[PDB]
Formats: sequence, C-alpha cells, structure tokens
Amino acid sequence: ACTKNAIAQTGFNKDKYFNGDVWYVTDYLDLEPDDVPKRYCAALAAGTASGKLKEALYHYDPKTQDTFYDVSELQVESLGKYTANFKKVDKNGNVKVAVTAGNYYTFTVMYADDSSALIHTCLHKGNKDLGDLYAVLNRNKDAAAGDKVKSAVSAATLEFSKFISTKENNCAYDNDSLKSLLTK
Repeated sequence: ACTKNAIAQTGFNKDKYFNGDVWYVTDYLDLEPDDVPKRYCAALAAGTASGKLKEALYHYDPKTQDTFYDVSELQVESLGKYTANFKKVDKNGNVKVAVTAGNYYTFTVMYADDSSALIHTCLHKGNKDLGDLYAVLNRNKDAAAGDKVKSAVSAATLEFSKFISTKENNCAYDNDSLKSLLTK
C-alpha cells in the first residue's frame, strides 16, 4: 500500500534532471520494508528523446542476480510529479512485457541539484504495489550523501539514518545501456 503524497521540489529544474545522464541509487527506504530486499542495486537514466520525457530504470538483486530493465514515456501530473507506465525490456530495448494500464510507478522529485536528488516512488504492478519507496540518488556511483540531500530527507520528516545503503552490494551498472534505452 502507498500512503504518501510526496511534495515536489519548488522550482524543480526539469531540464537539469532530465538531461539524459544516469542517476544511481545510493540509499533507499521503503515504508513497507519487506517489499524490497535488504540488499538491492538500482539506477536510472532520465532524459527527453525526440521530445518525449523518458526514464529507463534498472534494478538488480545482487544476491539472486535477477535483472530488470524498465522503460517509460512519462506523463506529467505537475512539475516534478510523474506517472510512468513502463514496459519491461532487455538491455538493448527489446520488449519483453508491453505497456499495460495497471503497470506503472509514480515518480516525485522532492529535492534535486546538479549531483544529487531525493525521490519518492509508488510502484504498481496490477493490484499489487511496492510501498512508498524513497531513494537518495547521485550522479556518482560511489558518493556518500551530502548535506543538501540529507537535509532534504529531514525536511520530508524522514530520518536518513534509517535509509539502507546500496554501497556494499558490489553493484555494477551498464551506463551505456541505460542511456540508449532512453530512445526505446
């Protein structure tokens, strides 16, 4: 179940966020902690491609090796709040599961700057969801969270100390696949 209406950053800069580069999840927190494994890897590319707002999302259980790529044209609810009906694809963009109305996440950017971000998502796969999931992002795979994003976690009335780190999972990312998936 999702329970939060996350507030987007006032003055969110969409061109900077959706610039075609990769964001790495460095830390995450699910309000239903059993919905996501304690050890998990994720990254996303966010861009505009041929005038469509796009995201390509990767996730990987580092212990089971299960690997997933999703691709979505986003639809806009408000500046910094999006609905992403996704298709499951291989790393090359080949469709494995077509878009279908019930398979979507919402995506809210609570804080962003040039190097870091805090997002909330609510995933739906049919009648089931993955809970409220918050993620700290960085442009650099190994970056410890800085004061700006940690303060944004506090501003959301969350405790960064409770976030789970992804840094000890031996995560590796196909950056090239993520970027090229934006076009698919």
